[PDB]
Amino acid sequence: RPVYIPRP
Amino acid sequence: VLLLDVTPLSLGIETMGGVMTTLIAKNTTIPTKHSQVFSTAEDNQSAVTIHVLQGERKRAADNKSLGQFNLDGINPAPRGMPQIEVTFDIDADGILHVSAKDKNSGKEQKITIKASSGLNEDEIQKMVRDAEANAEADRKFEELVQTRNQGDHLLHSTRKQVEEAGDKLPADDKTAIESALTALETALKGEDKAAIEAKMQELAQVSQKLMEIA
Repeated sequence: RPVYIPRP
Repeated sequence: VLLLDVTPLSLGIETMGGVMTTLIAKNTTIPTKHSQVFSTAEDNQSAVTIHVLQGERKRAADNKSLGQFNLDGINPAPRGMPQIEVTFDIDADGILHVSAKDKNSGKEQKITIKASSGLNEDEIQKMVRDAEANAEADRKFEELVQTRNQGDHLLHSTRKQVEEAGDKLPADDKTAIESALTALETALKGEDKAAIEAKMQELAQVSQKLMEIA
């Protein structure tokens, strides 16, 4: 499951 | 040895959906260092904010914020393609070094968080007990976020494929897809995980002609 950082 | 220098709580960052993702586990002996590659959650994002957290709660807002910083200069690309390597490094000084590095632009930003930051011994135990006392609610939130994020990717991919499809998509289907997209978007705002799942399935139901066009 790849993970993502939120948009600032 | 009779003693060990260890992390009394998890250390990590906020990730998409408002969850804490752990980089250094609770009860890790120091020195330690861990890196992981992350990406962007939407098309063309030019910068990211790394929000550093300490604690054991699944919702990032319920953890102790240790700091944050930006990494900018990310080249615009489809979501999930940029490679943002985030490193947590704690040596014997108990200073937490956090860096984020864009493996394409080569740009890098770093901060240090002194040994005295984060929760004291009393706050550490309270945090451990609060985690325990809210375990139930925390796990539901984790599952809801995973479902939200999956629905969000489906929403946005479907919207891209509608754009690429153009007048090739029948007006009839275009209108039915747009409806399902709106319903899923609505379900995403809520806290009902099964409802999001039913809206994902309902949108894939009306997308058959769309999927063939692609």
